[PDB]
Amino acid sequence: GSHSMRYFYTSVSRPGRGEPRFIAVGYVDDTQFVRFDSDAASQRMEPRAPWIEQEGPEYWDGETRKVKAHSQTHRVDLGTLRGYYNQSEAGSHTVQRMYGCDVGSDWRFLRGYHQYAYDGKDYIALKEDLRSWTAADMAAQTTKHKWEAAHVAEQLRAYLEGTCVEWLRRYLENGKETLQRTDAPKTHMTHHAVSDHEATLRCWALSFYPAEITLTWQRDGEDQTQDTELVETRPAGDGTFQKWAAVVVPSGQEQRYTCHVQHEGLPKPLTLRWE
Amino acid sequence: FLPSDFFPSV
Amino acid sequence: MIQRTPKIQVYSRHPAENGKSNFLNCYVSGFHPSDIEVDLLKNGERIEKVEHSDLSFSKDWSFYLLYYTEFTPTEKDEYACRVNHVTLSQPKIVKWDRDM
Repeated sequence: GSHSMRYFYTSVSRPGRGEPRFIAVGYVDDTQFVRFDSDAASQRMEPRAPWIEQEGPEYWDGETRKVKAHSQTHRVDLGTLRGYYNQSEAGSHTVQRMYGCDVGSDWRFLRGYHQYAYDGKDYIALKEDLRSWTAADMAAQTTKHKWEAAHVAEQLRAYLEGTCVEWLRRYLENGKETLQRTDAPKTHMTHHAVSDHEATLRCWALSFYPAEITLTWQRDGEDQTQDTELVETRPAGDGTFQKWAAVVVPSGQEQRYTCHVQHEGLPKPLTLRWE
Repeated sequence: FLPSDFFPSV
Repeated sequence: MIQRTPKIQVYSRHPAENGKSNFLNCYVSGFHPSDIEVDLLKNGERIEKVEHSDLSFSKDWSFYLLYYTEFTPTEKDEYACRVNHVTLSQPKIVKWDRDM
């Protein structure tokens, strides 16, 4: 299928004492594979998936150097953003950066992205074409003009369409046994007698990967949205994901209702029915 | 694999 | 800044069976800023050896973390996740329900 590599950076200023917190995590699809945390002891990019441990010392040295360099750019950003917004040095603020690339089921480049936020709001992002910037406000516009002058977009576009894609493919090959494995949901339905006259049917999807899934209820073959609840997809903690969807039904009428499960690991959608 | 240190500050 | 209050789910890794070792999760998501306190409770008391995932965030910039520990469910013992965040005036406690 389609695949992605993404990095997520979070930098939070510590006005009380010392340097900002900086945490970087890297993902291939829904699998975290590296982390760097400024507060940790190693001061190294660390592995978080077994297949990345295939890489040797030059890789780890190189990733550590780059991620520490990015962390210093973010440290300078916090200061600069405080000035832009005329903010006091007393308060903590947050910067986030997310970037990466998608390839299609043929592993060709599809799309790249680089976005940057300040205090939880859009600040500046590359547009879909990777050739220009969107700036949310006049502070971000100042940045935009700076980065236009530096011709940042051109170097970033080269990374996203080039390096990012090549290394994604490398990882997908090296981690093939899990990264290219689809884990269809293990599904079952439970039944919770809610009162004398109503029952709740809960359709579970467990231990799936990747995280994308659709759970839908129908009654008599049509979509049921009334009296349903659908929880946010959540990590199991072993690398797989969980979700459920529930509907409240009149007791005795459970058979009209069907839960429909769509997932990349399923040859065709599953249908579950309480009988 | 990270991009090199070409991100400028804002 | 944004302030967005956390969403909390408390659940087990595996279908819970009394007497069988398992993992108790508290997934906190949709929050901003990232500073957050999360404890897992057994019978109202803080469980000491609790780990958590590396801080990350969704497309909409809101953060998410998983806090987890090994546990063995029991008919009697109550488990819960307790969360504090700037958005909350007091800690929010959500009880573990094995059916959710």
